[PDB]
Amino acid sequence: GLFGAIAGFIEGGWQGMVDGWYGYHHSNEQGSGYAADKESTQKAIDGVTNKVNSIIDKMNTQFEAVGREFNNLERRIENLNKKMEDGFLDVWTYNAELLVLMENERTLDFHDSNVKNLYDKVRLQLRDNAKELGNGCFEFYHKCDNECMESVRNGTYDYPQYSEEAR
Amino acid sequence: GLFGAIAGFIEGGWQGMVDGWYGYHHSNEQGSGYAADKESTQKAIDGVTNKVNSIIDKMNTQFEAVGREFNNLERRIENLNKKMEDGFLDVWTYNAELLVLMENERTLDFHDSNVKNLYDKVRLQLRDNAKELGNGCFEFYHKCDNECMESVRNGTYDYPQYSEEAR
Amino acid sequence: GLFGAIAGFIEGGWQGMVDGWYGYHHSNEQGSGYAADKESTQKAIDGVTNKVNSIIDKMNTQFEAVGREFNNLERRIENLNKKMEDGFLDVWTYNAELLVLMENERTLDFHDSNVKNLYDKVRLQLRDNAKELGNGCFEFYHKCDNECMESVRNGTYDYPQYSEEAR
Amino acid sequence: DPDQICIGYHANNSTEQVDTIMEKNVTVTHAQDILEKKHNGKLCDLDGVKPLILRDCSVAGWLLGNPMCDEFINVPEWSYIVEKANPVNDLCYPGDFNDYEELKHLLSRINHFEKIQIIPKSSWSSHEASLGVSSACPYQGKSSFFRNVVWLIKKDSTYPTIKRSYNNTNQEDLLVLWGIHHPNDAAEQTKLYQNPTTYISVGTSTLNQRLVPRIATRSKVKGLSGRMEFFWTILKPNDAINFESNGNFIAPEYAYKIVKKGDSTIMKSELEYGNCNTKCQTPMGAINSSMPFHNIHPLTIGECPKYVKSNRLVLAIGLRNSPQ
Amino acid sequence: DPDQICIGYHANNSTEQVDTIMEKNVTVTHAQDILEKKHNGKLCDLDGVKPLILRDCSVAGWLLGNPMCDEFINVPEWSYIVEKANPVNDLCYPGDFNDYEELKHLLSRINHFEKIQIIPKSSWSSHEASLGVSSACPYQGKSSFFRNVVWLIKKDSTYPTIKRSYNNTNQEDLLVLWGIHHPNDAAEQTKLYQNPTTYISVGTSTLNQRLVPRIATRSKVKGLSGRMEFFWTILKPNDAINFESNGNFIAPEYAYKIVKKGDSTIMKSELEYGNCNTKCQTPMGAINSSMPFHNIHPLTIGECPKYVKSNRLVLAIGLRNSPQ
Amino acid sequence: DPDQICIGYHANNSTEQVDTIMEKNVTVTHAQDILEKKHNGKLCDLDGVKPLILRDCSVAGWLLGNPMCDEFINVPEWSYIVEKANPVNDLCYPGDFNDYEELKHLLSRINHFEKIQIIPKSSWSSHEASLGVSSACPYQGKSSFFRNVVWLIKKDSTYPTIKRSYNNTNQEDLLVLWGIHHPNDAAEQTKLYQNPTTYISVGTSTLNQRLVPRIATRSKVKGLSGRMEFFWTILKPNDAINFESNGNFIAPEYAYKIVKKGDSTIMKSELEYGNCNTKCQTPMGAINSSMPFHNIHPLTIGECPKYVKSNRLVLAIGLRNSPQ
Ligand SMILES: *[C@@H]1O[C@H](COC2O[C@@H](C)[C@@H](O)[C@@H](O)[C@@H]2O)[C@@H](O[C@@H]2O[C@H](CO)[C@@H](O[C@@H]3O[C@H](CO[C@H]4O[C@H](CO)[C@@H](O)[C@H](O)[C@@H]4O)[C@@H](O)[C@H](O[C@@H]4O[C@H](CO)[C@@H](O)[C@H](O)[C@@H]4O)[C@@H]3O)[C@H](O)[C@H]2NC(C)=O)[C@H](O)[C@H]1NC(C)=O
Ligand SMILES: *[C@@H]1O[C@H](COC2O[C@@H](C)[C@@H](O)[C@@H](O)[C@@H]2O)[C@@H](O[C@@H]2O[C@H](CO)[C@@H](O[C@@H]3O[C@H](CO[C@H]4O[C@H](CO)[C@@H](O)[C@H](O)[C@@H]4O)[C@@H](O)[C@H](O[C@@H]4O[C@H](CO)[C@@H](O)[C@H](O)[C@@H]4O)[C@@H]3O)[C@H](O)[C@H]2NC(C)=O)[C@H](O)[C@H]1NC(C)=O
Ligand SMILES: *[C@@H]1O[C@H](COC2O[C@@H](C)[C@@H](O)[C@@H](O)[C@@H]2O)[C@@H](O[C@@H]2O[C@H](CO)[C@@H](O[C@@H]3O[C@H](CO[C@H]4O[C@H](CO)[C@@H](O)[C@H](O)[C@@H]4O)[C@@H](O)[C@H](O[C@@H]4O[C@H](CO)[C@@H](O)[C@H](O)[C@@H]4O)[C@@H]3O)[C@H](O)[C@H]2NC(C)=O)[C@H](O)[C@H]1NC(C)=O
Ligand SMILES: CC(=O)N[C@@H]1[C@@H](O)[C@H](O[C@@H]2O[C@H](CO[C@]3(C(=O)O)C[C@H](O)[C@@H](NC(C)=O)[C@H]([C@H](O)[C@H](O)CO)O3)[C@H](O)[C@H](O)[C@H]2O)[C@@H](CO)O[C@H]1O
Ligand SMILES: CC(=O)N[C@@H]1[C@@H](O)[C@H](O[C@@H]2O[C@H](CO[C@]3(C(=O)O)C[C@H](O)[C@@H](NC(C)=O)[C@H]([C@H](O)[C@H](O)CO)O3)[C@H](O)[C@H](O)[C@H]2O)[C@@H](CO)O[C@H]1O
Ligand SMILES: CC(=O)N[C@@H]1[C@@H](O)[C@H](O[C@@H]2O[C@H](CO[C@]3(C(=O)O)C[C@H](O)[C@@H](NC(C)=O)[C@H]([C@H](O)[C@H](O)CO)O3)[C@H](O)[C@H](O)[C@H]2O)[C@@H](CO)O[C@H]1O
Ligand SMILES: *[C@@H]1O[C@H](CO)[C@@H](O)[C@H](O)[C@H]1NC(C)=O
Ligand SMILES: *[C@@H]1O[C@H](CO)[C@@H](O)[C@H](O)[C@H]1NC(C)=O
Ligand SMILES: *[C@@H]1O[C@H](CO)[C@@H](O)[C@H](O)[C@H]1NC(C)=O
Ligand SMILES: *[C@@H]1O[C@H](CO)[C@@H](O)[C@H](O)[C@H]1NC(C)=O
Ligand SMILES: *[C@@H]1O[C@H](CO)[C@@H](O)[C@H](O)[C@H]1NC(C)=O
Ligand SMILES: *[C@@H]1O[C@H](CO)[C@@H](O)[C@H](O)[C@H]1NC(C)=O
Repeated sequence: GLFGAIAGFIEGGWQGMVDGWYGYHHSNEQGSGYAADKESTQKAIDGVTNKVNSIIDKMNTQFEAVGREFNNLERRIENLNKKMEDGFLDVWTYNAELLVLMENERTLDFHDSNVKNLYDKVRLQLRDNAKELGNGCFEFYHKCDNECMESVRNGTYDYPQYSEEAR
Repeated sequence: GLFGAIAGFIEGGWQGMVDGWYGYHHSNEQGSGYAADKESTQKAIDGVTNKVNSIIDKMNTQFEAVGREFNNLERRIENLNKKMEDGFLDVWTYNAELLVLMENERTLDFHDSNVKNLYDKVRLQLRDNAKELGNGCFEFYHKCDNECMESVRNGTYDYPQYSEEAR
Repeated sequence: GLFGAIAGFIEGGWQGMVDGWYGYHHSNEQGSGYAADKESTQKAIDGVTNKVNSIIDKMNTQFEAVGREFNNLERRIENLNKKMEDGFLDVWTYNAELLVLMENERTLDFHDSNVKNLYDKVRLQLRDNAKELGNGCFEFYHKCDNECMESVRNGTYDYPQYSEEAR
Repeated sequence: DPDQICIGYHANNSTEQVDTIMEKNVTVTHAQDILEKKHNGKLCDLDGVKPLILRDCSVAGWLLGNPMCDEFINVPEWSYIVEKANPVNDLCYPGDFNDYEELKHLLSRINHFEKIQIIPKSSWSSHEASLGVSSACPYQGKSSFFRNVVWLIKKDSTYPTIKRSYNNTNQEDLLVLWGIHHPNDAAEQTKLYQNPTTYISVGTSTLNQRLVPRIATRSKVKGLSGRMEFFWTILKPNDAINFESNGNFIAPEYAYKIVKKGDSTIMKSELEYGNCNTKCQTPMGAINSSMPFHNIHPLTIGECPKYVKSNRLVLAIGLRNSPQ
Repeated sequence: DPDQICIGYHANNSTEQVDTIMEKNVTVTHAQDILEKKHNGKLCDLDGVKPLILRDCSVAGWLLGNPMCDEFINVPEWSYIVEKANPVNDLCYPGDFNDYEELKHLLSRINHFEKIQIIPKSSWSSHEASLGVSSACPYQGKSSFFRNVVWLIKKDSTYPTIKRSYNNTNQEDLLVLWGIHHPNDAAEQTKLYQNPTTYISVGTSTLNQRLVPRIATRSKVKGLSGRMEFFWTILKPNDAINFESNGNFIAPEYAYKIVKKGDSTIMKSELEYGNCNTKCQTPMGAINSSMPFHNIHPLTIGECPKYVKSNRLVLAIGLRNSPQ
Repeated sequence: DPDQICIGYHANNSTEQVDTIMEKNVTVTHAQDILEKKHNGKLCDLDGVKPLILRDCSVAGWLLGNPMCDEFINVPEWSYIVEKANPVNDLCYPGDFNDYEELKHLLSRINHFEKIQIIPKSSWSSHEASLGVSSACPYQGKSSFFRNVVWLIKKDSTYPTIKRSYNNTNQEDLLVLWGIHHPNDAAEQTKLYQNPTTYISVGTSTLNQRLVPRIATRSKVKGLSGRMEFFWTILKPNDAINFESNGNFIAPEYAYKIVKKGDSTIMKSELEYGNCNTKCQTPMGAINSSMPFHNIHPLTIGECPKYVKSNRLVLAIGLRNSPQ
């Protein structure tokens, strides 16, 4: 996909992360587990929900009464109605089908962007204190216990505290 | 946003940069200030202007005369006109509203891309001679006077000249 | 463009790479040449082909018979048909013209993404064993013969094998 | 073993697929269809005024009081009219209804409707008013006629020239119906009406009509080569309708007070009333939906989604999910 | 302190907001509305030919010369016609205008228009031509009539059969108007025209018409139970119109040379002329705009933006800008 | 010199350009136009039933058998009708065709069509059937008439009242045509038909018609001030048409069995048949295309792309390519 993360350098999704769309998996001497990124997940939910609601709510609906009220010597007028009806059907059918195709592409690429952006936020905190493995994971050059792991997830990782043990 | 820079790792915009859309802020022993990137700004202006003009200019406009010329025993034909008029109103209303929503998303993401691309151009020139702080800024490991700063902005930064003082 | 690679940090295309859309150029003591990335090229071909076919195949086409069957004392009805015909012409003309403009932007940005993603795949394999020049090229700190070059292209580059000679 | 932190995304057991512009059949974690495909299979009120459901009668048979129709039950307002595709009981006595389609359109949606007697059947002192019957219009095994109009014939070999007026003293428009009989030949003409050369003149403040019977050798329809031709007008408050005739006159007895606000149309459907309410009615059932599109039926009445030729419009909500 | 260089973007004092597909109310540095919402409040020329503005007359009253209308001022061309919603002066003598809506459509846009005398009022030697007046059509406190046609009556208890022709020797189509009077009864019929059974035959190379007066007891309208019914045709160059009648004939005196290029329609508006020019006219004012959409009024004449139900269509130009 | 590996993309010698929303005239490596601009310049079969091509005759001249038309060749089915813009041979004897446009629409697409004799020309024993000719309808330098109907006149200074029936014993609907002659004056009336006051009554199970000749002083058209006016009906299987007349009757000899499935329309074109097949026909040629849009002509018959006002719709396929 467009941003290279989902089904890209991050090769697959996690069945084990049940409480959010995007997040983290850690492994250290104390254990391992998944933690959702609450903020990015909620923003994404709001974003996609807004898109769907706009597609729905921007439609202007008005009362119409559609019947067949012309007689056997009014076939030319009845044909005028046919062309109009068929014309609007063709317009709405094409526009609805393409809208769905195009917006589905946008939605999937939006998730991909969201994951890439989360990845990069971590990358720039860790910098030289961890190895970038190329698969979505970072391998620490120092011990990173649970409190350390949480500091990375909450964006307060203290690089100067660990640089010595990393080198 | 999609590219992660605007209101992302670059957390806010600069009131102080008045003469362009994207650019640089420097701080050294000689002082500080803002400089617009002329090239990226102009290309972006041309790009957005073209989009707006296309939305405007691609509309086919033709002469029509819209009145109500059917009588009290021509109500079925008058209803045919109603359905047509209302039908085109619904089509143009939906298409115009969604067009605006969708193109506004594109425009904001385009600016974000433009900023990310400018950032990356600098990043790759500086490489190992500066620290990437994660907030849009680079912290030099050497003195970078005004001429040095201009070399970065004009894309002619000489890495080999400073590598020794940086290490 | 949006992803910064095509006509960006990779300044121009290669006439010399005839057998694919995206790929690699290598230079070593044994010689030089171009190799297409088969996988990314094929996926891109499938992707663009699908888009074109969707634009074509999602159109609903039905039989209609368009003539001028109203007489000299049926001009008000004939005008109703005019407004309808002209109305559908304006709708299809606008939607077709913008569709082409918008999808062309998507297509060009898709190619750009595909190139950026290929670049990044290489970048993350090589890491510290090569210099990132900023122009799409990597300059090895070790000798990389033809077998080594192929390992990079097929995504099996062995970093630990060369790290010592690189340092 | 060194410690690791990884970035990743949600997967689940969903097999739901969507299509994108570049790729078909992409499995995702969650999706949402925006095409309405369901209806309740019933004919309902519309906002929420009941329709007029004519069962096996046409609008004309209902208005004129075709005796083969069900007895007239007062429905003082309705939102749309439902007829069967081919109502069995239309014009029992063969013939025609002038400007019939415009009348049906006018009656499609009505805010007030009330049948009133305007010319008592008993008031025809100089003509025979109880012999205007036909085997074509039976009621209970006996020849009868449209119940709301009167087929007058001669009395004592005399048909005096009729001069009758009705003044609309009501505060509402009045729908008035009358007819002319077209006999088979001159011998029949004089048998029924005495006078060989006849007319029906009808005048209001806007109407200026003079009908004359056309003789033609016509095909027997239900045993009859004769024809009835019906006409109508809207008599405004304080206006008067004036009839004059020396034969062939099918006179009004009852007319209808009407109040007209909006219009709708005539729905063709074989369904019966379903004691429900809706914003959007189709001939095979009502739609209750805020979705933008539907694929049920084109002949809708109400505020409906946009009709499309599609089996599904499925939006991705969640993320790319490995398929099964 | 180490030296720094930073990448960033423009912000300003803008509080302008836009909506995007994923987020509402995004504040940006610059935006542009593409919906036209303004008009000049005036009725203008169209490209730039003046409209025909009928003030308080209908097209029929204007054509026939209803005396209650303003005196005929020659306007030799126009782009569209403006009537008030309910023109007070239409048919002063009650009645009807045949194929009136088609005639109005034909006259909506005209390239040349010129009233000419085709049958002098003074040429009726065998009939009375100066008594065809009515209290329903006053001019200056005295009974009069439509000024462009002549209500002929008997002279010396005689109405000789009229045989009159006009040949279109002009190089332009000619709009010709005539009428028939429908009296109240036979006593009135013979009082005005002597002859009890009358006709009006009208023939051209295409027209083959025979009118007969219909008697009906009609409601008094402006004190009158009589009716006038008007007819028209387009007489081609070198064709002749031939009238024949022995009563009830409302004869032409004046007709109109016309040159027809395009069509437009009849605009209903209460506004007066505003000495302006425009490409797009609405009934509440003209639009001067290159914008793709507008929300002013659906009943437009000209080359207009697309009409939508929207209060704003605002495009982002600049960047996300911190709100206030 | 150190070893290098580089990432890059394809370029070629293409000068093809496209436009994008943000940038015009972008040169790319490969592109594809989705606008159909080509046609074959021929009139073709449609799916694949041949059209009825009338050469220099109108539908009316063809149906009635205008002798100036080409002799009737049986075409038992067709998909659409082609007329020239202005067919030279229409009604040889001047006049009119009632409900002509509806009839043309009905005949636009026909599944079965077969001319049959319904009333032999030889069966008119009491009237003259071989003198109904005119210089306006020549065949081979001699006065003639529409070949499918018969202009009856008096015989031995007598025109007995006609009473004729035809019963549709066929299994298909029957299109029946007749006419009335409108003479110039009473002297001509009695010269042709003896009787001064005449009628034509026509009845079926649905039709109830009575025509009377209108006298008018009309302009000579092709030397003639007389007029023929034609009428038609669809006679259902097992129904009978009954004619009665004492003058002015233009009788049927031939009628047409028809089977009606779909409809199409009348195409106006100056092209001839091209021995081809197509799904989409235009008046200047047929389209064979699966493209979504075309710009050839709006007056198409068939399953066509969407008509647009555009010179090109070019999609990028390949990549940005340096221009020349
Ligand atoms: C349909 O019906 C409308 C109402 O009809 C009715 O009023 C009277 C006539 C009764 O029949 C009653 O039963 C019924 O409800 C009708 O209207 C009436 O039209 C009449 C036409 O002439 C008119 O009659 C005249 O009334 C004059 C008095 O008018 C004043 O007083 C009225 C009562 O208060 C008031 O409504 C008026 O506004 C006004 O102030 C009389 O002086 C007239 O004189 C007589 O004229 C007769 C012949 O016309 C002669 O016989 C007499 O010698 C004398 O000369 C006359 O009676 C009545 O006023 C109208 N009423 C209203 C409310 O308008 C309407 O015309 C009918 N519609 C038709 C036919 O199309
Ligand atoms: C409407 O008007 C058209 C023009 O009318 C006029 O021409 C004449 C008749 C005058 O009335 C004049 O004031 C007016 O402008 C009209 O047309 C004319 O139709 C006439 C019908 O017969 C026709 O008259 C005939 O003309 C013959 C000569 O024709 C030659 O010369 C003409 C003058 O140069 C020329 O225009 C012609 O092209 C041609 O070269 C005569 O020889 C005819 O003979 C006479 O016929 C009379 C009865 O018909 C008898 O009384 C005589 O004994 C003799 O036999 C005859 O006069 C005239 O030529 C037509 N002119 C044109 C330009 O076409 C048109 O018919 C009118 N439209 C209607 C009625 O629908
Ligand atoms: C158009 O044509 C339809 C078919 O016409 C034909 O049938 C007969 C009449 C011949 O003319 C034949 O050449 C032609 O194909 C027509 O229909 C017929 O309408 C007739 C109207 O009366 C009707 O005739 C009656 O038939 C009775 C017998 O009916 C039984 O037998 C028939 C033959 O097997 C069968 O089709 C019927 O279903 C039924 O079982 C007779 O007993 C009737 O009695 C006579 O009535 C006469 C006057 O009406 C008197 O002269 C006699 O004294 C006696 O009283 C009578 O003959 C015939 O049955 C109908 N046939 C069908 C198939 O329906 C149709 O009416 C025509 N359409 C019109 C006019 O609009
Ligand atoms: C009153 C009566 O019975 N008169 C006899 C005629 O009916 C009969 O002619 C036959 O008429 C048949 C149809 O009969 C009715 C009907 O429609 O039912 C009988 C009705 O009473 C009569 N109604 C009135 C108001 O007159 C009605 C009416 O006359 C016609 O419909 C008018 O068009 O006719 C059927 O048409 C038969 O074809 C026909 O023979 C004759 C028998 O010769 O005698 C009459 O006394
Ligand atoms: C000439 C005259 O005054 N004749 C007397 C009749 O007018 C009068 O009948 C009354 O007529 C009233 C309307 O009067 C006019 C009119 O419309 O103004 C008077 C016009 O002069 C007359 N015009 C012509 C050309 O004849 C006109 C015309 O006859 C009718 O409109 C034709 O339908 O009538 C009004 O209708 C009254 O209701 C009516 O009583 C009678 C009185 O008995 O005497 C006539 O001599
Ligand atoms: C039979 C014949 O020749 N009768 C003489 C009239 O024709 C002639 O009047 C002239 O008629 C001219 C047109 O002649 C035809 C025609 O249309 O060709 C001749 C046809 O034979 C005749 N057909 C029939 C069935 O009667 C036809 C028909 O009467 C009319 O079209 C009916 O409207 O007329 C042309 O109109 C001339 O203007 C006219 O003088 C007169 C001469 O006075 O003598 C007749 O004996
Ligand atoms: C899929 O997962 C959901 C959430 O745990 C569960 O409710 C549902 O039953 C699962 N589907 C299966 C087991 O087929
Ligand atoms: C997508 O799915 C449908 C079955 O639901 C199948 O018929 C179609 O061929 C599939 N298309 C592709 C490209 O796999
Ligand atoms: C916002 O900034 C512009 C540009 O300096 C200025 O012209 C405008 O007045 C400012 N708005 C204020 C002060 O409200
Ligand atoms: C956006 O702005 C309008 C006021 O201009 C407000 O009514 C609406 O609720 C806002 N929506 C959101 C989601 O803030
Ligand atoms: C462009 O390149 C193609 C592929 O080699 C070649 O077939 C074509 O002739 C070239 N165009 C020229 C030489 O103008
Ligand atoms: C794009 O190309 C056309 C010629 O094909 C030219 O007329 C037009 O001006 C060009 N536009 C730009 C912006 O270069």
